[PDB]
Amino acid sequence: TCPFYKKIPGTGFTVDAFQYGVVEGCTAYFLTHFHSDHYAGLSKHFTFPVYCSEITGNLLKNKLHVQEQYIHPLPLDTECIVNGVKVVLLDANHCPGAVMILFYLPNGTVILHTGDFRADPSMERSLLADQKVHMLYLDTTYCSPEYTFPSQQEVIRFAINTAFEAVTLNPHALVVCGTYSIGKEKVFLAIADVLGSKVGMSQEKYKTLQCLNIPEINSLITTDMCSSLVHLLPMMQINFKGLQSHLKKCGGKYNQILAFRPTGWTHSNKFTRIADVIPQTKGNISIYGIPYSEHSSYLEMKRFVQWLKPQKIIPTVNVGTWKSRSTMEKYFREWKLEAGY
Ligand code: NI
Repeated sequence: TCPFYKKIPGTGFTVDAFQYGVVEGCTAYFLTHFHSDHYAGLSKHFTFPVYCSEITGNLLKNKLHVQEQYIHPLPLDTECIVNGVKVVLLDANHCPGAVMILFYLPNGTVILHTGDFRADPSMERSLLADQKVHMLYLDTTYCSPEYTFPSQQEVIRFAINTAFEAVTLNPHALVVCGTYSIGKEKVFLAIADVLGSKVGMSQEKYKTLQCLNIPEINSLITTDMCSSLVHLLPMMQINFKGLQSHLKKCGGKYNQILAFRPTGWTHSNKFTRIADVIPQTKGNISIYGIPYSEHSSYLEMKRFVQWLKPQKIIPTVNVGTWKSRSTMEKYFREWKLEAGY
């Protein structure tokens, strides 16, 4: 059964609630983004209205074969009416197509559901600036002060500089980047741009990327692995055994691998600066873990909430343990006392 924090009171709506069967009272199912923990349950046999972004609806139709008549894509930054209720979709700064949803309830209550997001000051100048928000359904993934990480721009600077140096020293080095979901495309696109290469990948991953409205994409990606010196592999293959095996398949074209695993946070964040990150090495294989996050750090999350000043916060992540819930509630109260709302 569907948990309360996936239900929008005073509507017939749910958010990211496709794994519970037919939800009683639900007239419209919203999907914030195409990540499996959130779409779990959708397929060609789904026959209720799904509301989402254009990019998300391309993925639903092409990857999961949801029939077109049930996909309701909405433009961003535009007031729309769904089953009698005004809604707006806003960019979540998460993966491609990911949205936050503003609901304007018939009784005057305003609710923001962030989906998954990486808070940014640029959100302080969207349509959120224009009215009060009463209830916030918040992505609390990294809601603890230990979770610090660098800007996405610092991380990509590190990656491009690392790759360009390695391949200029050894033109027979191959670069490999791990992936298992959409998101974090900048990692492999920025490294291929500095090297003058396309990114090579499986037909299944190429298909996924072609749903994303990324500009000039036919110019940056390919299924012809032989023509590319940046390859994408599944995340599970980014280890010494998997990479040794891949290097064998390349037929003596290459004699070294430099590989990147874009994780979110790891405890090497609490001690070490990005500039100071070093790889794990075995023979002619090196593996870099880089802290490229598509979720808010603690400080970014606190700044957003202290700006928005909601009356009530409902966490949507880390809600399964009493210790996690009590921790999060204590920071919410600190934030409110410090800012004065
Ligand atoms: Ni996500």
